[PDB]
Amino acid sequence: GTIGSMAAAPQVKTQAPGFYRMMLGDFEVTALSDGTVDLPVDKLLNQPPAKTQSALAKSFLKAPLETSVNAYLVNTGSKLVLVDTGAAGLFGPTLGKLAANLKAAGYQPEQVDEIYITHMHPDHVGGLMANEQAAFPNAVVRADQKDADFWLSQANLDKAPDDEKGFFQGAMASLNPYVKAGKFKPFSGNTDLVPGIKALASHGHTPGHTTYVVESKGQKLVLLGDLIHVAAVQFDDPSVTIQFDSDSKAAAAERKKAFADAAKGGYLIGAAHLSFPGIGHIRADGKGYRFVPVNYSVA
Amino acid sequence: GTIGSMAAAPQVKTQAPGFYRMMLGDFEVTALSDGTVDLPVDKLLNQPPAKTQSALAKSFLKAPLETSVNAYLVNTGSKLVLVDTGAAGLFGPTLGKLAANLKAAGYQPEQVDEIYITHMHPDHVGGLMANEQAAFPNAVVRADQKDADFWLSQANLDKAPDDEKGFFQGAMASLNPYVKAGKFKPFSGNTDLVPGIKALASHGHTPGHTTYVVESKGQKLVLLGDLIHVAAVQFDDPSVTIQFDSDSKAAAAERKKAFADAAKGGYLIGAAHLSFPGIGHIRADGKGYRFVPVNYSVA
Ligand SMILES: [Mg+2]
Ligand SMILES: [Zn+2]
Ligand SMILES: [Zn+2]
Ligand SMILES: [Zn+2]
Ligand SMILES: [Zn+2]
Repeated sequence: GTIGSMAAAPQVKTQAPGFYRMMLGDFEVTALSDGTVDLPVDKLLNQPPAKTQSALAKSFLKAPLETSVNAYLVNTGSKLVLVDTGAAGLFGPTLGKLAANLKAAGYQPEQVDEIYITHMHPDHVGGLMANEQAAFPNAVVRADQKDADFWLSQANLDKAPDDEKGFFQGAMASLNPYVKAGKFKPFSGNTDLVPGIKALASHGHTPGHTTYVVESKGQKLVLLGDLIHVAAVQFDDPSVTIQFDSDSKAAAAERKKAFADAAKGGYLIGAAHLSFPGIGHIRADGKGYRFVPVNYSVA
Repeated sequence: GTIGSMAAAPQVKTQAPGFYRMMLGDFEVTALSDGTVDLPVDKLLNQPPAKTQSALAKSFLKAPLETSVNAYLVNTGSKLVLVDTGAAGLFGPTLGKLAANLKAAGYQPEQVDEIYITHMHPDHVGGLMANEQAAFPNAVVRADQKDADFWLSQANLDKAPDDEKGFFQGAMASLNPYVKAGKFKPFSGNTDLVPGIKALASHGHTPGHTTYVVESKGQKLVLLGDLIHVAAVQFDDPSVTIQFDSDSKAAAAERKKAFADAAKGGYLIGAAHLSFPGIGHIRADGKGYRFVPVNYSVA
């Protein structure tokens, strides 16, 4: 210890760098942490708090629930693509770790060729911008036209209630460097993006919410964005929606489709708000689903 | 491409540092990865390969199975203690990562006060020695007297079949610096070690296999060593044993007792061969058990 064996070295406390490497056929996937943030999931989920409390207890959890914010880097061998970008400073002092974690993972933001945005919530697009400038100076940003039409519209910002105006302001501030520079390239619905990566519409959580399907050599990873927020509730009961959903009915429907398809297909998913790295399989489990986190692997 | 187009970015491939920080009351726990190693679990498990193949498929796995090798650092404030040490180079080129991961975690070997060994298999004690020297030059090493007297006895080496002689050679070489320097301190069965950490006999896997029970401010973590090897088989069916067990009957009995106790108590377990970081809760699930990995947390 510091003093004989009577006093240990001080506790270091800090977490390991938030990146996780996973091969997927010929492709290299790097899950990137933006950090975590506590969520009042009792208030946010669209069911009685008592039910949320019972469900959290089953999983040895309590509200407020420390919730991951993840993004996913894909190096296809010919392109470097990033799926989502975290919050930068749009959502409190515990997020915005992605820039540091990308560097820790061995890449620089100049190397990113394209960025695919699941949806234009602040915890997905915030990381696009630092000091009025593009954080990724060479990237083309792609998102669904229905999200661009909704979140980048001054009319919508103007009629939004005061506590929602921030989400539009954040989207505009985040996507503007790219739009001005001719590096925002929308798509409409299901779209081939770069070989091995496709946009799959999963509209509901937002109007243009998009899933990204990544596949190489028979190995498939479906990046689901915000089709789930609270694993301890919404695997067992996928019908439970959340206040953050623009269209709760559509959001539930999309989640159920995605879970059913993953169960049937036996492929990996990655989800922005599953515990970091947020990657795993899904199996059916009666009326709900069971998440099977990916086995730890090292090259 | 256009003039001076750069080649596409090569894949980095290297994994993030294998450490995971977790607070346990006043104590800081650092799970340390020694790497992974593939195991032919279809052959090693004491049931027909078909049943193992079926179980693995259910969890989207297949043999050979990439198996984590974990150790656990605990900073109690008055002591820095390390539970197991990985393999160094005793079990191939994919292990022995503990030393680098300890450094990444913010500690040096010379800071470690005591080392508690669950059992003297190579993948638990190899990390004690480098260059015929103590890798941890201030530490007292502790293990069950029954394990010391089994593995560190020349008669048992010389009776062992050729393919098992390595385990005794490795144990002897790993412990020798400490034994020579008077820094190996055995215990016999259930023992208080330092405030907040106790040895709990869990004999079977080896003659002196020991569980370490860590507790602070009502928060308990039970470090189970090798009570489990193949989560995808042995949680659903704790009766299935493995060729690595010295006494398979006792091993199965100890595994069942520990799972039942953890389910009842609702406390955390950490296990050497559960996917890194190997920390979670256990709940009863019909005739077997379900592991609930800890939620990703960042200070
Ligand atoms: Mg289930
Ligand atoms: Zn969202
Ligand atoms: Zn989100
Ligand atoms: Zn063992
Ligand atoms: Zn072992």
